[PDB]
Amino acid sequence: RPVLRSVNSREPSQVIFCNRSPRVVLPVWLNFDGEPQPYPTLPPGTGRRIHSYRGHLWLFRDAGTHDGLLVNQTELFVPSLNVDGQPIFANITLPVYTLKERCLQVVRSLVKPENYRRLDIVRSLYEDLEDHPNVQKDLERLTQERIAH
Amino acid sequence: MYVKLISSDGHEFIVKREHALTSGTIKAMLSGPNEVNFREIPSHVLSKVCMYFTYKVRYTNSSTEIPEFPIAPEIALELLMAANFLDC
Amino acid sequence: MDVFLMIRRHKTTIFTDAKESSTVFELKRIVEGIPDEQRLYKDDQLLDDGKTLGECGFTSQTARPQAPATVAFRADDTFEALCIEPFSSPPELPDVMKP
Repeated sequence: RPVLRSVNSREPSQVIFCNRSPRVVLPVWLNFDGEPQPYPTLPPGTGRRIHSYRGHLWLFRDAGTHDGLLVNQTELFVPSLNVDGQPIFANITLPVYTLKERCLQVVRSLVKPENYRRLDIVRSLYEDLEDHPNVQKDLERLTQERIAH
Repeated sequence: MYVKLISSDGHEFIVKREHALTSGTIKAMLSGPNEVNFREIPSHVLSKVCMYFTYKVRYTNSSTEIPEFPIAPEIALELLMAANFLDC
Repeated sequence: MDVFLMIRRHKTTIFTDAKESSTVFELKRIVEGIPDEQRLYKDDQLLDDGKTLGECGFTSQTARPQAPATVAFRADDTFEALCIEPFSSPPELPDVMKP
């Protein structure tokens, strides 16, 4: 009943996820309730043909930081049907982040959770750090994204 | 058209204006209907910030694979400080 | 396709780009916008004019934008030595930020 769920299309759609990003990629699938689900991770560079369904809803994150990744130059992925039996192609890449979270990501990995507070930084930054990107959030951000459009 | 973004120690980075427009700060410093000096941003921090520009112009709206941004763990606490201020 | 460049002289660094097939005399007009008094150098090697970027050893593989490759003023009559002032050094990395 939210406006980002997989349609119960009951139609097969053989789909290829290959990760062209340095990250370990986590396929996330928004089901029939719109609740994201974790699938087996893709090592960087490689990819697999998957049995998905027409009009299912896939998005992709770095399995580590949960950083937002792109797919076919977009946040979300929905296939359609395989024309003449040929398969759909999901090209998972890095987005041009802002140098802000780009750097956030780095500080975030090198510094353990508790000791963000030791870093010699201005005060708004401990919150910039402490709010590491989230999928449940990036679902709410996007629903009103498309509700405005 | 070009700008001259100078650092604290006195490094003068002449970059493309549209590249500089990537900053939200530097967009509201050139907005009056050139040069900008930064007093608390070093050179080793600003050259790397002029890099996000050449690369943000290059790779935003690109259908290819898009390369990772390189951050040496040492310039890592000073670019976050630069960027949070820069707004890019 | 093309290279990515940092053209350095003293405390001047210029963020530009040029095609790998295009020459040096072209890059010396590009600088004549920011010729008779101008010498470019790969590291310590004086580049000559009728040579291209690929001929001077800037593959677009060694001149990516997120780390561009680095490319002398003739005052009066003679040239200066190629002078480039390095950037400052960051503080040593904090006690917890280290492994």
